[PDB]
Parts: sequence; structure tokens; C-alpha cells
Amino acid sequence: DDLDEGIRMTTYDQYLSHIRERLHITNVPDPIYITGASTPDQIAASVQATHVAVVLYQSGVINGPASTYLRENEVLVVMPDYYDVVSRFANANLQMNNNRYHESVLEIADIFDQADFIQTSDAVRQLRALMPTLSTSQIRHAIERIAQITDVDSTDYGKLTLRFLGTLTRSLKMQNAQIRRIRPDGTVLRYDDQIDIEAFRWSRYFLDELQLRRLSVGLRLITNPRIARRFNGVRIMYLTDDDPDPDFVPDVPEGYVAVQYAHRLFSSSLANKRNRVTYTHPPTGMAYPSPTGRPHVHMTINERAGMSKLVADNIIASVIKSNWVVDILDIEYTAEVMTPSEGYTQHVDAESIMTAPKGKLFHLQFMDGLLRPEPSAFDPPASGEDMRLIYPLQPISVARSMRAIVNHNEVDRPRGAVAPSSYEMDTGTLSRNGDLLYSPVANG
Amino acid sequence: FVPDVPEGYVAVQYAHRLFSSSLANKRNRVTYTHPPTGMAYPSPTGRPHVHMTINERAGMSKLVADNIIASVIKSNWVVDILDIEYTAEVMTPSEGYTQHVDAESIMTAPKGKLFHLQFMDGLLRPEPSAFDPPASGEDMRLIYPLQP
Amino acid sequence: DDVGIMQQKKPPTVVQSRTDVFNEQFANEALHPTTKVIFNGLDVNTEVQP
Amino acid sequence: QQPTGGYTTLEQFAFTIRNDGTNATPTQFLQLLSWEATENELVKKTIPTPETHLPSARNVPGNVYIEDAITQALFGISAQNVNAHGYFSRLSALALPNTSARLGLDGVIYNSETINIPFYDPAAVANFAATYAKLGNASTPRYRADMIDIYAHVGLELAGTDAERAAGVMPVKRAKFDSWEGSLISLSRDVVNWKILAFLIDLCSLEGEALRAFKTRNRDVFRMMLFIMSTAVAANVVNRKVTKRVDRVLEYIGVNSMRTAGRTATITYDLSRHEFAAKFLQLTFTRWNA
Amino acid sequence: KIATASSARQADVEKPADVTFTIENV
Amino acid sequence: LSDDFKQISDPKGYLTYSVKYEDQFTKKDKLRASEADDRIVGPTVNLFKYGAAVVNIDLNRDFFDTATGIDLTKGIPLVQDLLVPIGVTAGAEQSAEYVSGLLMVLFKVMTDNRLVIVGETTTPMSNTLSTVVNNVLRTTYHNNVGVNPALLRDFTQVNWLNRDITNMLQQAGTKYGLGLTETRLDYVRLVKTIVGH
Amino acid sequence: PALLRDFTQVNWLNRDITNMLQQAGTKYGLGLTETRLDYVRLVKTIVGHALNIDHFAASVLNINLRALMEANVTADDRIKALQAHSMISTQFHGPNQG
Repeated sequence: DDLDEGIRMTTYDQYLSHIRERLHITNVPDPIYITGASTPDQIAASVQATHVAVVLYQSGVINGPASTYLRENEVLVVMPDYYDVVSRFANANLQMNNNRYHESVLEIADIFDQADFIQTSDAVRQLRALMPTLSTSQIRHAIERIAQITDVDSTDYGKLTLRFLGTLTRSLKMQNAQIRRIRPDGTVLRYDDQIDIEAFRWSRYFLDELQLRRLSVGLRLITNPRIARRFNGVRIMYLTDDDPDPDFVPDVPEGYVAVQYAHRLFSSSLANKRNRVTYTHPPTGMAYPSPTGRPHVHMTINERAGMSKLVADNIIASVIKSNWVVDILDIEYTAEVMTPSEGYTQHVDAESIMTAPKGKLFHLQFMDGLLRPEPSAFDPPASGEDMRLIYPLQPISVARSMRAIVNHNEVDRPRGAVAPSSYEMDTGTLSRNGDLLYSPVANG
Repeated sequence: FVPDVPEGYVAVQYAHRLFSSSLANKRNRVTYTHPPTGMAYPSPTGRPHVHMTINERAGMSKLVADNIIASVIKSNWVVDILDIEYTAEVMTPSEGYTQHVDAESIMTAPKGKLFHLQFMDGLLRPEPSAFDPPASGEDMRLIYPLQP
Repeated sequence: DDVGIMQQKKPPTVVQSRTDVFNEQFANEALHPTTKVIFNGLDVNTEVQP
Repeated sequence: QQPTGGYTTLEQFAFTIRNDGTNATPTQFLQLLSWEATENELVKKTIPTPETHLPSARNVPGNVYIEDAITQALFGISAQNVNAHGYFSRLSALALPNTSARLGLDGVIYNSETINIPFYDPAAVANFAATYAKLGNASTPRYRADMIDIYAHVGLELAGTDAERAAGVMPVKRAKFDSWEGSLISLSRDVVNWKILAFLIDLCSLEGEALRAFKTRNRDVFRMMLFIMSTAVAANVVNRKVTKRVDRVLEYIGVNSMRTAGRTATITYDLSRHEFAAKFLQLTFTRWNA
Repeated sequence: KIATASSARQADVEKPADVTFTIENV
Repeated sequence: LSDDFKQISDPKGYLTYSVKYEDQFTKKDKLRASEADDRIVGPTVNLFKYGAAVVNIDLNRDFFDTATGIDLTKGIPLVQDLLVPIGVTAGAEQSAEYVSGLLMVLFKVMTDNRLVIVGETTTPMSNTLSTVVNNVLRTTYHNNVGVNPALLRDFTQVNWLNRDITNMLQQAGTKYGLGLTETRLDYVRLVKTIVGH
Repeated sequence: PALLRDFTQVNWLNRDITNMLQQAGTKYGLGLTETRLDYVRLVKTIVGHALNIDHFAASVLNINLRALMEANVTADDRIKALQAHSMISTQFHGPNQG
């Protein structure tokens, strides 16, 4: 049994943050402790109470069954930082192994039954995963400038003022807050119903409920394949420009070897006078000075930030004559797939693909190819081939709804032509609430 | 030094019949059609290893030539030209070239014309300073005398 | 699937010269497909057949 | 989502045509051909066993129409730009031990639950795409099918009387028949229309005893498959007059002439199309023989 | 002529409700 | 009162359809249709000219106008000086400009407090317009329609389509149909009834 | 004459038309029919139209085109013939030879 078919466990910090504050509000007595002793009964009784199916681990080996009971039940077990997390369990039959993961999101709601606190979704991790980790000073700025676009001039917001001192400015990070009330000793009380409001137990995000709704709806939109229009890794490969679909990445033949690029390879040695920038080829040390004749290498670039304007060029140079396939895995450009009739303009030259700063997300533009009309039957034959280098490592054109609206020979669909997807015109009812859903498929 | 034509190579005889022009994927390539197993190759990039011998060099469209010389390159083809007649200077690494028979013509010029191509005599060449950083264009020559 | 008729546009032709001995430093290799002509222009095929 | 017992031989997958207008199952149409023999011979050789390694499965977004496309290309009328990986890289997926992409009955490729569309057995199609994916190789330089040898086979396979000529050799036969103006092409399209997969999925699956029983059942559907297909290549085709009736005459039924222009009496392979058909035959034939 | 390229985006009009002076139901 | 909403007439969604047409194709048989149906399937098929190549579902600047930053153009939203590297100067066409194009926009959707008002709807009745389009129409279609792959069926020349449309709005699910449906609410009041379009 | 049916007042007619294009034979119908050729090529396809035109004149029209279709004049052929006109051994390179 593979992927999402074992035991799940998450780091204590994750558990604290997101899942723990919720536990305090329902009242149900805090979790139980995965201990070496505790039998399948203890785990059962604990989840029978908190009724959330989470067990906290802080006692030697888990051993004996129960651990098995855990396979039987989600009961994600939370535990301090990962490592030796197999030396913890007693997989008395070798299966556990500190290296088998399907690191997954587990949208919180699939843990709590009283979903009146749970909100938003796994869609956010998708998004924050992209945000470049910001600093407190950084956020003051992101916020200060959003509020600015909103038109609500913000000043002394979050700061302080007190004359005599300066106007020292507190921070603004905050993640999730709970307007918990503090015992006199200045240290957070555990939210109690008969003493503090009922509008404080669990504060959404300080976002009015109606407002919260278009937000799940929005992030839903943001985290959508058809709006992920900022791709990554280009491949650079020599080849004959023949293929309509732009979302076509030339696969790599049988021969080619996988070499992870690094500075260690390309030394600078002497061979026949001249200092040819030899490449060494890890598999079997064999410096090959002259670009031409290297040995069918598949170059993978991850770095690309420490190339000398020449070692890199030579490598690109070798791409040409040697069919080396170099994959620049770190670039983030934006495609275009713009029709043949007015083909190209912004000309990326090979020198630039290679030396561009890590930031700059340059626009590229692949050909539409499919809508080009057959060349004549008397067109003067073309002598020399067209060469194409840049390829897109992942499937571009997602924005594509339909494409190739034109008859082939007056009945057959041209190849590569798309036709719109059913779901994009299945306009069905509304639920027994408001959410508009598709049409049944004759099964409710 | 005269380049030895490698092992895996077919000796192909150059008849005007081979290079038929012919449509091949939205465009008219100049499809050469390899004599051993008469199947055509729309472009230079495919083309198997050919050692192609040229004796008349009479007809052969300026166009068929652009392509073969051009494909010798792209596909390691070797064309062996014989009704040429060219003297051959041998200047030393100091007055390194002042000619450059452009292949346009070495390939297609009257059957007479006596062009004076000129080899280099690298032996008194200076060995680049043991430290200095490398440069990055290999320099080659696309025409070798066929006889000592 | 129909003969041109109109006048489509093609990828610019960079001319490769390849002289007796040429020096090979392709460092500007433009990425968008291009057609490389070895012989200076010369396509010569002009004798219209009414 | 129906099993087998033979994929063809099941209503939906019938193979008919047009006899100047009617239908008639192909066997019935091929029994109307005549061969004048003519010098030479077509000593069949040996189809070079397939290029084992098939294209890498790339997700790609869309619904690869495969039955329709494979055929548009084989005996279409001009498939503009065949071999493009795109359609096959995707078709490769189906050749994995566990996937979602189901091969839709009508002749397509989907994801997870295709919904509505009653796809094929997941196993049958598994063995299928196994080989017919390689078909998305014929493009590449080191895998070309090398076509003129292959047409030798097409012939004693299509014409060449059973047994007698099924012994490795026979004379190129110039084929002729009572046609009906624009006969060859009109006929080809009745075939573009045909449901191929049904034929292959069954051809690449059926055990062994059943496989032979099946070979005989489509002996003709298959011969017909490539008769119209071979004429694409056969050199000159003209009409031979007779006595008011016309007889289409075909240059040489077996000697692929590697012609690429555009006749009128028939289909016409662009150059790259041969690259494709040549390869497709390599596979069906290696397979037909076992 | 020389085969041109062309793009078109899908229009968009959202006038802000034109207050009317006519009921339409008793 | 408190302006917690804006009643607009004919709303503008987020994603739209944008088509690029090679401009040299153009079936010459001219298809002219009922004057009325030329008004329903009016823009739809018109935008969907015969010879459009790639069609994209942008985000549409019409709604995400530069008035909020998100200066679209490229498929990427691309905000601007939102989350810069404090202490320097942006970085002409940076990559994070975009993580951020994504942010202000989620934020815009975050607050689209606009209400809708039926606007200048029209009603054609059978005979006026075509049978095909007619099933699609349920009466009084909004006067300022939109655009939408189906409804373009049996009104478009692209011959293959009527294999992917006339046999798409053919399956069990996917029952197209613009117009004015019955929405459970139907006769609920307010300060006007509520219709469902 | 037909196509004028149920569009003409002359009341008797729709006895000799609405009951003429009523018999088994005589199935009228202008427009764009399927002509066996349908997808045959040339330098354009061939469509089949059924304009109202007499048949003597039309049979003739059918004849030029139908015949033009049957005389494959491959240009390799024009070249071979043109080859005939020039210093015995002169090389002609041009369009595909078909």
C-alpha cells in the first residue's frame, strides 16, 4: 500500500499554530500522549473525547499494535521535529523508513467536525509557499503600499508616537490572533465562555463574514491552473524548428547522460597551444577541450549565478555542435504563444538567457505554428534548415480554451485543434443554498 | 595532414538524380535521397554519414550546393571534390591568412578557375601563457587538400 | 490545407558565410528559429514559366 | 467501459465503404481487382524489429484525438503536420501500469473519470499503446522506419495469391479495376471515417488462439486498410479505357515510388507522411506476423 | 496585401444601474 | 443609507475570452442569420470569427484596471512596488512583481461589493430566432449578452465543432441555456423581486 | 419553374408543382450537393453546385473541368519538354518533379 496509505504525523510547531488554538475553544480535554505503553484503547478513548483524531507523541518507541491502529485511523500523530521518525515506531517488519513521504496539506477541515471555525483552505499554503519569506520591516511596506492603493491613507498605523521619545515603530507580523484576555500577571488566559464575550472566542481573521466568502472564492481563482501563467525552466536545445504546438518540449534520446552542472567540471586546461576550457565529464574523467565532440551530455543547470561569461557560453556553444541538452532549471519567464502571421520580436539572445539576474522575469514568445498555410507547390526549395534553441520545460499554454478554429479540408479537424471543454458551458442550477454547481450526470 | 574519413561511412556517388527538390512539412526542403536504401532525408540534420565524391560538379544547382556544403557541416558529411586545381601557399603563424576561399565558390565556380587557397604552418606557434584565462571560439578549416 | 496565395512572413535569414577557414564563436546565437544560408543570398531560381 | 472477446465483431465497430454508392464489407470490394504481372519481383525481407524505447509521457493539456488523427495521417487527404509528439507523448501515458487517462471509446484520451464516454478495457489499451506509441518516433533521425523494404511486404500481403505467392516472392502487379470517377479518393475517405483503434486494440491484445481466429476475420478489413494506403505511394495511376466502363489502372502495387507531389486520382504523401506511414507499417506488420 | 496578424479582446460594459421611474407590477 | 454595494447593470466577470486570429483565413460562403439570432449569437460567433488561432482566458483589465495596480497585459498580473527589497530600487521587471500581482487581485476579488440589476433585457419569441439557439434560450435573454463557446453551435462554419458542440451539449450533463431560469428564490422580495439570470 | 412553388399566386400550379416535385422522380433542389468528387484537389478543391442552367450548356461546363482534372500535367513534365529546347546537355532544376 503506497502514498497516503500509512501513518501521517506533523511537526509540533504546525500543530501548535493551526490545530491547537481550536482545540481550546471546543473545551474538550486536550489530546493524549503517544507513549510506549498506551494500547489501541488509550488512543481510542482520547479521540473518543477530543473527537478530533490527533494524538501527541512524547514517549520512546510507539511499539506494539496501536501504531497499527493508527494505520487503521487517521490519528495523525504530532511530534517534535522529524528525524529517526522510524526509530520511534517499532515497524517490527521493515516498511517504515525515514525517507518515504507524500508530504501533504491535509486541509484542516478534514479533522474537525464543528466546521464553524475552520475557514479558507490548502489553497493558501499554495500561495504563501510562493511569497518570498518577508521580514517585519518588509511587511510594514507591503501593507503600507496596499492600503495606499485602497486609498485609505495610513499613517502612524502600527507605529507609536509618544513625544520625548521618537516614534519608534512596533512590528506588524501577527499570523493568527486570538483576543484572549490576560490574567493580571500579564500572561494569556485560556478563553472562558462565562467571563469573556462570545465574539472573541475564535476571531476569523478580523474579516467580516460576507467579505470572507469572496475570499475563498478568490484564492480559489488565484490557485487555478488556468492562471498560473508564470513558468519556470527552459531547456536549450539545438534542433530543427518543426512542430506546431508551442507546449512541445523535445524529449532527450537514449544516449544522453545526466550531469548536474557545477563549477567543479569546467576547468581551464591547455591542449594544442590555446587554453581550451575543457569539460571533464564525471562518469569517466576525460577532459574534452574543443566543444565539438564532447560526449552526449544532458546538462542540468540549477545555479546559473556563478558562470563566467565564457565557460557558460562554451557550454551553450557545445550545445549547438554536440546536441548537449542543457536545462536551465532556474529562470521563471512568461510565455506568449503568439500566432505565426506576426511572429516574434522581443529577441532573447543566448548570451542573455545565461547571464540574466535571478529576478528579471523576461518575456519569451513561442510560435503558434498550427495556422500556417501549406507552402506552394512551386515555392523555390529552401536550402538550409531553421535552427531553434529555447524550449519550455513544462507545458505552456494552459490559458488555452480552444484553438484552431478553421476547417482542415472542409470536414476533418486540423491536428492540434482543441474545441472547448464541456465544463465551459455546463451552466447548471444552484445548490440547496447558493453555491452554483454543475449539472448532475444523471446520478444526483 | 589530410583528414582520414572515419569508419562508419558510406561511399556515395554523386549523380544529379539524388538531390530532388521536394515538399516535406509545410515547406519545400531540398531532400537528398541516399542511394544505399533509397529513402529520402528531408534535411541536413538527419542525413546519415556520407562520404560524397564530386567529379562533374557541372550541373548541380547553386542551390543544391548551398545545401551540401552547408550539410557537410551540420551532419559530418564529407564531400570529396576533384576537378578543382588550386595552388597552395603555406604562410607561417605571423601573416596568418589574407585569403579565405569562400566556399560559395570553392564549391561552384567555372571548371577551370585556379584559386590559390592557403594553409597555415603552425609549428612555430607560441604556447599561450601557462596562466592567462582562456578564449572561446575554436577556429577551424573546412577545406583540406586531398593529397600530400 | 491550402496553397499560400497571400504572402506569409518567414524567420529572418542570417547568412552563414563559411569561408575556407572561418572562426566559430557563436555567442549571440539568436534563439527564435532562424534560417541559415551558407551561400551569400543566392537562391537563384528565376525563369517564370507562363 | 466494456471488456472484449474480440473488440471488433461488436456492432459499433463495423467496417463498410461505398461501391460507387452502396456499402459492402471491404472483402467484397477487394474481390473486384485485377493484376497484370510485370517483370521484377518483390522479395520480402525482414521488418527491422521496432525501436523499443518509446516517447516520454508528458501530461500536456487537452484531449488527444487519436483514432481520428492516426488515420487522418495514414490515409487522410493531407494531414498538414503529422508526427508531433504532442499527440503521442500523451498517448504514451496509457502505456503505464497505473494511470487515469482512459482511452475514450469514440477514439480519444481523457483523465480520471472520463464521465459518460464508455472507454476501453484499461488492460487491452495498455498492451496497445505499448507499441503504437513508438509510432511517435518515426520523426527522429535514428528511428526512421526505412520504407521501400516495408512496401515489399505490403504487397504479397495485399495482392499475391494466398500460399503460392505467400512464399516470399512475386512480380509487381499493376492493378486495375472498374471504378467510378474520383473512385480512389472517395473510397479513401469512406476509410478515413473508419474506426481503426477497434482493429488495433484488438490486434495488440487477443491471446493467441483467438488472435489467429481474428487474423482471418479481418484478413480483408486489413488488406483494404492498406490497399487505399499503398495507392498513395504507387507511381502513375491512370484510367484505362475499356468499353464504356472505365478501369482505374495503378502503376505498381508494391513498389513504393517515394513520390510526394499531389496527384488527383489519389491521396498523396507529403515527404514526412512517408516518414509516418513507413513507420506505422513496420509495427502493424511486425505484429501481424507472430 | 501581406497576411496581417490581429487580436481582439472581449468587450466590457457595466453601466451603473440607470434609476427608473416606472413600477411594473401592481 | 450605507453604500455596502454597488448595483451595476451588466456585470463584468473576472476571466474573459480573448482571441487572436490569423487574419488571412475567411470562409467565403457567407453565413447570414436571422436578424434576431444575429443579436443573441451576436458577439459570441463574431468574436469567434473564422480564423482565430489561439484563444486565451485572460484575467481582463476591464475589471482589473490599472486603477488598482495589477497592470496585466502579459498573462501575468504583475502588480508593482508592493513587496520590494527595502533599501534599494525595485528591479525593472522583477519576478516577485508577479507573486504580488496575484496578491492585490485576490484582494480585489476579496472585495467586489457590487449588486446586479436586470438591464434592458429583451424577449424574442420563437419564430424570430433559430431553433438551435432557441432551446438554449429560455425567454428574455439579457439584452447585453456575453460570449460563450456553445450558442456558437450550428452558427459557425468550422465544420468540426459540430462534433464538439452539436455533440457536446448533447451528453446527459452539460445542459446549456442562457436566459431567465427558475431560482428557488423566484418570488422573494426586497425592494424589488429577484429574477434569476 | 419549381422553387416558384407555394410562392406564386397562380392557384393552379400548386397542382402542377406542389404536385410535380411530388412524384417519385423529379427531386428538385439547388444548393451544394455531394458529387462523387467532393474532395478531389487541383489548386483548389472542387465543390458541386447545382445552379439552374439548362443542361446543354452545363454538360459542357462539366466537361471542361472534369476533363482538366484527368490530364495530370506534372511540371516535371513541362520541364522535360522545355529541356528539349537548349544546348543538348543543360541541367534544369526547379519545382518538385510532380
